[PDB]
Amino acid sequence: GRCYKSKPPICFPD
Repeated sequence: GRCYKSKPPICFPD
């Protein structure tokens, strides 16, 4: 559920 609004947007399935 960890999503970072960046480029590229890094999202961990947590």
